[PDB]
Amino acid sequence: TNTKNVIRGKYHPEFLQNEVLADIFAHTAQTLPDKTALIEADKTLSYGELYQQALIMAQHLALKGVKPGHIVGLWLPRGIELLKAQLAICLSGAAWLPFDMDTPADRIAVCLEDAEAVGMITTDEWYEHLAEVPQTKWTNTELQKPLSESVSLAKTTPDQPAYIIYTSGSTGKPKGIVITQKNICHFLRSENSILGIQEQDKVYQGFSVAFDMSFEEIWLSYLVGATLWIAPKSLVSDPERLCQTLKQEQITVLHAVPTLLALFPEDVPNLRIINLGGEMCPDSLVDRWALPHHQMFNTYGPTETTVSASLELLERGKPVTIGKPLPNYGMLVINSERELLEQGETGELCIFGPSVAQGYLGRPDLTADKFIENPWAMSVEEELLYRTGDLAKIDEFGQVHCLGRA
Ligand SMILES: NCCC[C@H](N)C(=O)O
Repeated sequence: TNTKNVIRGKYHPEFLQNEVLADIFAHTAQTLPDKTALIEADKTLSYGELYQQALIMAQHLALKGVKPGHIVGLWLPRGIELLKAQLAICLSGAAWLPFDMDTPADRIAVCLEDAEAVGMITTDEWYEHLAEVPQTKWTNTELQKPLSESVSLAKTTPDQPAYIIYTSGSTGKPKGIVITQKNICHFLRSENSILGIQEQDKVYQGFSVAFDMSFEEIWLSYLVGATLWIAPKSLVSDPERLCQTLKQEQITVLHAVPTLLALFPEDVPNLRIINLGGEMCPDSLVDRWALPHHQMFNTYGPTETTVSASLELLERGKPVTIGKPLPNYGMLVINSERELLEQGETGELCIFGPSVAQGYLGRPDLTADKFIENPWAMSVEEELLYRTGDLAKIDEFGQVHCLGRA
């Protein structure tokens, strides 16, 4: 028996479906074809047209030899073409390796080499900056040429990678984090069952594809058919102008970090959902923003367990914590020798559930050191603990408390 020292999210086995990312998008495109998916300044793209164009690109990728399981790099400016190329890689059954706008070419080369990628997509302009990159470089423009014959795309499977994250800005040994199709489809359903992004929402898209939170901006939206407002690079660094733009554009969903939100001059009343990740929200910020017409959330979780692992509804005057695990996620605490600690003792925080990553690409050493068997799995989806390296304790209310690094 005995709970108290193992904390589980809500039980929702229906969030585990026999699906891949392409399935989620194709469903949305087929049921809402004329609905606007992407808007970039003045340009609008519907889900139907987005799906058709991404499909042309995926067929070109298949002609050039990319198959489910392959890894394709992605390096384009913020905007519609970037998301289209992401989706193109996805529809081909491959997984994409996203690169931030400011990734130096030599880092790109190092990461493509480490991932054993089959190539990457970039723009015409940026192709030149890639002389040092040995790997095959395809341009979006080239991949959107009219097709001669229909190129039948083979489907990937849940066990295959959906995307590989090389931590953006790392200068040390490349560490590729392999997120599977299963991981990310589960996450999308699990977190949205609480966030509740809906088709009629218009969601700000201000994150670089190299960051976890871009998924909450992008794929949560794809999940229900919401509209994305893609931020230009110029706006990303102007908080007062952003605060104004969100008003004028009637944005209903903001995913952001707390330091950005604190720099907003005034309230943005029309904001239905505010999802703060990356840092624990300060209390002054909650006091200012946890207003009645705002659903304000604080999400926590390492990249190694797909985007987020816990979430909390934050409330004026209630101390900010990391909240409860997302549905089907679980957290427990261990000691130096990988032993389950009693409730209240301080140890390393570990995460389990269907969204634990596959591991670190090509590094069985580190992977086995950080992804350990879960002696206490009450189910096959719980057999793998990820060791965050954070110290934590479970308090007398069944709540997890971070206490820094180990
Ligand atoms: N939903 C955001 C959680 C924190 C994020 N995975 C990060 O690594 O910053």
